[PDB]
Amino acid sequence: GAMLDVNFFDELRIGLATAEDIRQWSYGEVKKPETINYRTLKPEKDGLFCEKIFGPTRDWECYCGKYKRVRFKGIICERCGVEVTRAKVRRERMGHIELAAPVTHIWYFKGVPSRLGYLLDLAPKDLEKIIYFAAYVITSVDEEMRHNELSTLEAEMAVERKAVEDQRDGELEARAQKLEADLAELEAEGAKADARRKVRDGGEREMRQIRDRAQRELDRLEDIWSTFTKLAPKQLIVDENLYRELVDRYGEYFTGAMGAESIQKLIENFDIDAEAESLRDVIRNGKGQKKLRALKRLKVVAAFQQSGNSPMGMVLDAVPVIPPELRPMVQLDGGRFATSDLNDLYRRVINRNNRLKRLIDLGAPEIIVNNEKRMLQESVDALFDNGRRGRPVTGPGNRPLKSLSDLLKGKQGRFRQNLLGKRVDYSGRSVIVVGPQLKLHQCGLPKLMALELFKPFVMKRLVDLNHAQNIKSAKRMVERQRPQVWDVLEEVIAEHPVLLNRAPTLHRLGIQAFEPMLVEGKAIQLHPLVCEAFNADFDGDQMAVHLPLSAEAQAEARILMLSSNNILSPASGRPLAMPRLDMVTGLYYLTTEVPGDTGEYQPASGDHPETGVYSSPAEAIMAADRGVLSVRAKIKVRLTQLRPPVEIEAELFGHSGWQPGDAWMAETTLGRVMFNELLPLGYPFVNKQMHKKVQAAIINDLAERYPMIVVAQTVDKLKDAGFYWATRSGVTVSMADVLVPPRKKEILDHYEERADKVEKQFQRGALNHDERNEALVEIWKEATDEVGQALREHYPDDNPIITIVDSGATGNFTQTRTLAGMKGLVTNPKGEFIPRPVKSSFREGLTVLEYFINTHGARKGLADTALRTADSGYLTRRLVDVSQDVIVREHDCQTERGIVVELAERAPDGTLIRDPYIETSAYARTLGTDAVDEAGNVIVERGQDLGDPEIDALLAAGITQVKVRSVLTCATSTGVCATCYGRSMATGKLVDIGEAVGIVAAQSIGEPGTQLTMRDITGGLPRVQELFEARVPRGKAPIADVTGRVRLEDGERFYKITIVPDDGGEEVVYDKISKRQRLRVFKRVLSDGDHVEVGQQLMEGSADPHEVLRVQGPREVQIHLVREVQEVYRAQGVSIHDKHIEVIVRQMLRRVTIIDSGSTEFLPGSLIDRAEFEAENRRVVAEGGEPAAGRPVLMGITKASLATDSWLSAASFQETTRVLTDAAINCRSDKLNGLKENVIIGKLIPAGTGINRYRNIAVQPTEEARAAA
DNA sequence: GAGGGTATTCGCCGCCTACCTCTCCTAGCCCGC
DNA sequence: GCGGGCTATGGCGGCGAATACCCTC
RNA sequence: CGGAGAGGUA
Ligand SMILES: [Mg+2]
Ligand SMILES: [Zn+2]
Ligand SMILES: [Zn+2]
Repeated sequence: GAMLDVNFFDELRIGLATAEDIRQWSYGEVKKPETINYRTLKPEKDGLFCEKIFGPTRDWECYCGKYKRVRFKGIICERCGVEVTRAKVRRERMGHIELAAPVTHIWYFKGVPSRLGYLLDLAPKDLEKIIYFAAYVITSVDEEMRHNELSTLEAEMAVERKAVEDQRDGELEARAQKLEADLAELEAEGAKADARRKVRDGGEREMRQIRDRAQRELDRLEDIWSTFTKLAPKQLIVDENLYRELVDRYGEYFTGAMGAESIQKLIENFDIDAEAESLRDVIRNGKGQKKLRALKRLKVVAAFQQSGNSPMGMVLDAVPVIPPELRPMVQLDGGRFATSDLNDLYRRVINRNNRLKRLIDLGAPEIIVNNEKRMLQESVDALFDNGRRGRPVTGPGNRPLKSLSDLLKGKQGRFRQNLLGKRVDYSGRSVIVVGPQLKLHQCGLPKLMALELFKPFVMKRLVDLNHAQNIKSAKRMVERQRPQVWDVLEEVIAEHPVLLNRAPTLHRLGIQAFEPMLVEGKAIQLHPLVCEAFNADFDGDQMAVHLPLSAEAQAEARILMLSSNNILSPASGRPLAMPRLDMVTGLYYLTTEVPGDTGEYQPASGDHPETGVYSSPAEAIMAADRGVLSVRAKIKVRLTQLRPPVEIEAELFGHSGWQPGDAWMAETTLGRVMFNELLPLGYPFVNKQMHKKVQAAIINDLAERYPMIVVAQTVDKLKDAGFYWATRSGVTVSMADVLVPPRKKEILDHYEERADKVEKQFQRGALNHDERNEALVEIWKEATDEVGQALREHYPDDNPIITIVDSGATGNFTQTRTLAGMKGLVTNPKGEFIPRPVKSSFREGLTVLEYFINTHGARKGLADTALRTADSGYLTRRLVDVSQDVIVREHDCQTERGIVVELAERAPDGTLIRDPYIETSAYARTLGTDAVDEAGNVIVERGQDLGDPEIDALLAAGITQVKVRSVLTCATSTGVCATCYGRSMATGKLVDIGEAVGIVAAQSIGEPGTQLTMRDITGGLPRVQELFEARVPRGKAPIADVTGRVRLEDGERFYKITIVPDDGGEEVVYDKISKRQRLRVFKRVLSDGDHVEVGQQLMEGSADPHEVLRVQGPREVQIHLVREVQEVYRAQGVSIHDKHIEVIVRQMLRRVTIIDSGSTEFLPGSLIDRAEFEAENRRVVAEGGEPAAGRPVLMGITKASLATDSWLSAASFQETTRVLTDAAINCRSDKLNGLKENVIIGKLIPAGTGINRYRNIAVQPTEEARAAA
């Protein structure tokens, strides 16, 4: 269509190649197994590197040397025949090898299921035999002629049997004569009875051999007759001698072959329409396993029938050769060439082909020719796919060779190593250190990495400033680092953003744009507030740097990816540039009020006026800096620049506001005034100790009420204040600080008494081993709890350890107990607790045995961590693949469908208790209906963001359930609409019209995978994997299918649960329920003669998703899946808004399984898209309707991803060979429309700034401004 | 012995990302100089 | 006689398809 | 700079 390519691509088609196509591609033939000569270091002729086939090896030159200049352009050499052109042509031209005998393609023969077996209706073993010269196949038979001659041939063979039996009977008459002769021979004298019986033994044993000769020789003819008369095509006869007898006796009436040519002949004499009709008949009728087999047979046959693609492409007559420059051969140090894997396989094929050609041409016995044809078949099979059948062809050192198939498959294959990832210029890498003087939009770049990243700009500016007359001098001056290159560089790098990236890039914020400022050293200086977003630390971490060049890239960096614009987590909406650790400690210390502090406010004592009332924060600062006042002391100041609180302002100023400049009296500490002076001017006074939660709330309110620049400035000021006041807080560690509980020994002795009593009871046989272990474990768990409580009580409130823990800076009190009080129980390598337990804290010093038994759990955790980091990436990749085509396309579909959120179910006694999990179920949603309470007016109008004010008003009105718009019910044909999706968590406003929400959902779900521990019912990452894969859970618990009472029965290893419906139509029953599983408690535990709902889960465990869909429909399975995934993630304290899971689930319920084909062409049991199914049914019903029938189906993410309409997106995900071989048979065309496909073909992705409405915007100066010029 | 219904076993597919340093790629034997 | 080139029984889970064992006609 | 193996950092 477009030869090389050149853009304006419209479709990419794939299909089988016939011998004609393969011979048209080739520019020549390879018929000599010679690669390159050593003396002249030139390719040979008619080899794998010939310059007369693949192209010249030197630009505008000939192997002849006749023409070696551009003037001789386009002329084919008259001496050597090599065309004169550029050397790059060797990357394009291909050659072919003309096989002496037909060869089958291994993909369509060995790949399970065998696509030749279904096509020809032959078992895989029959193909294995016929193709590898071990059996004979009847390619043809003559029926009418042989039927006519059957009557005569019957009599002919009857006469021939007459000859056999009559010769036998005459020879037996001779045997009888010899028998009488022997009788007389031993009767002429006195012989022995054993002698007579011996002559009879010999003679009559050879007469029994006469009878057995009749038997065997005539059964030979009977077998010949039976085989010949009933023989039909596609019959395999072993014992070549039998076939030789058949052909010799009946040369005509049939034709038998052996090898790939036999299969080629069979395919040639094979009509497709008749077979398709026969299979359709067997499908419409018959039933049974025959119908199931006919379904697959018809799949393949209709695939080969619908298109103009003959099935004769499976048998090869020519073999294409890849261009040489894509399979080059290099030389090790010294000049010794090491062969590539492809070259060796090509050489083997060529050798075998030539030797077989010689053997056939010179004439030879059939055995030798057949053996050589088999050895050529094997070599050609190994070329395409080495190791599929038989032992892999191994090279030096016993390692299998890399075939042509290996180039396309695996993590090191073409796709996932070269098309989905690249090596890019204008990038570097170095270690990262903390720069506390930077700003959120700034980074520090060494003054030796910038000089290399920004080289061309520096050269341009040097030439412009007349520092270098030309480009070469500027280049060399840059390479020599003259003192002025730095002066020009500082100007060059100004206002040019830089992209920094840390691996692994779990989520979106792993790449952010900053502004470069040159620093001293060789490390990168990273602002402390982006570490959580990058998940970076300063113990040896490294990062990469990228530089966008073009104007669009710079605009994207400056607006989309700038760090100061990305403060909130896209997954949940919580801030990520919040202070942490040292900043939290400093602010927490600053905004504290310690009673009885220096300079504290004192009421009037009756002799002197009040002490501690100041007339301005300036005077308070003066007093503090004079040592008379403490920053953490309660004072009464007179504030005129801080806006008063809500209550104080309401009761003091009222009116409209405080109108900056007014004065009011505050009773607070100096530190809190200092802190509130950091917040925006209009923010009401905050008078509280700044726990991490309080700071988080302040930052979130700022984000949701103010512009983002205000938030950035506020966080920077808080950073400065915290880093200043952490140094003065006085937090250090010494063994004097690590206090020990005062009465640890008493508690340990008290519980050791109980342990001893349990041990003595065990000794007296009162309990077994497990009971003793359980009792000891409970005793020691209680002991550890008491020790921890005592330790918590003992510590003062200003201890550095307790201050750091309770400040929210980092850590938890379990570590404090381990350090000071006691470590307690430790786990065996199995996972069970050691009943000892460990009894010394790390302050005292564990003994040798305690340390050794601690090492077990110490190592098991690291091993599990490695396993989990391995497990999570696969799930993330699968999620990204399944839902990569979900993009916001419309502003509003104006539908009315919606879902209902629990939204604070009412209390029994009467009260509105808020549902704990409401932030991830109601916020950032738009109402699909109006909210009316107690016949009142609408509280919230349809189409409202439903934020904090809205939810608070709804709760105040007294309504528990509301209907909201969701992606599960969007009515857009392709993609979701903005209103159904709702608010964008990162931006805080309605999502844009080019938002790729599928990838955001995938990264949000997969990023907190390592945190989610991998801990017989699955309860972690395996549980998530089986939920998203829609597999049978494990502890599958039956679910009712019709409401009714149950006659519960009790038995060992089985429980009979019968569904007695209220209607009484029929009773379902399950008797295989093992006694190990419990009975679920619904409404009291499940009991005999108890009515149950339709979807109630009788037993305990996990329900299978495929049955709830059958019983309760799609909505119920959707809510079930969302609830299960949310439960799994909440168990580990991770918050993910339900819209991401809703996107993922929506991508899993998108098809319908077909039942009745009707006038429609859908085959029974196939998975068909719902939109296409409905469209086809509606089209058909117009004209004498015979609509097809379908049912909802649930698919896993892997199947849903491999059932794509693009054969290029599925081949880059998994199972490249199977996808390619099926697509080639179905002759699928790829309409390139998607993120992955456009990335692969190097075209703008259809999302974000690549949509038509954005990429095709027009700009011009205004008329007024144009005139003002 | 073929049919239809169960079990049973074997083969294939999958198993995170980025970066740094260091050592080695046949053996036999037959022909040629 | 030595060098160079040519040839010749420590993964594991899921899943499906190719095939053991038993009642029926 | 193509392959195989060994060790290591986040
Ligand atoms: Mg680190
Ligand atoms: Zn020439
Ligand atoms: Zn919609």
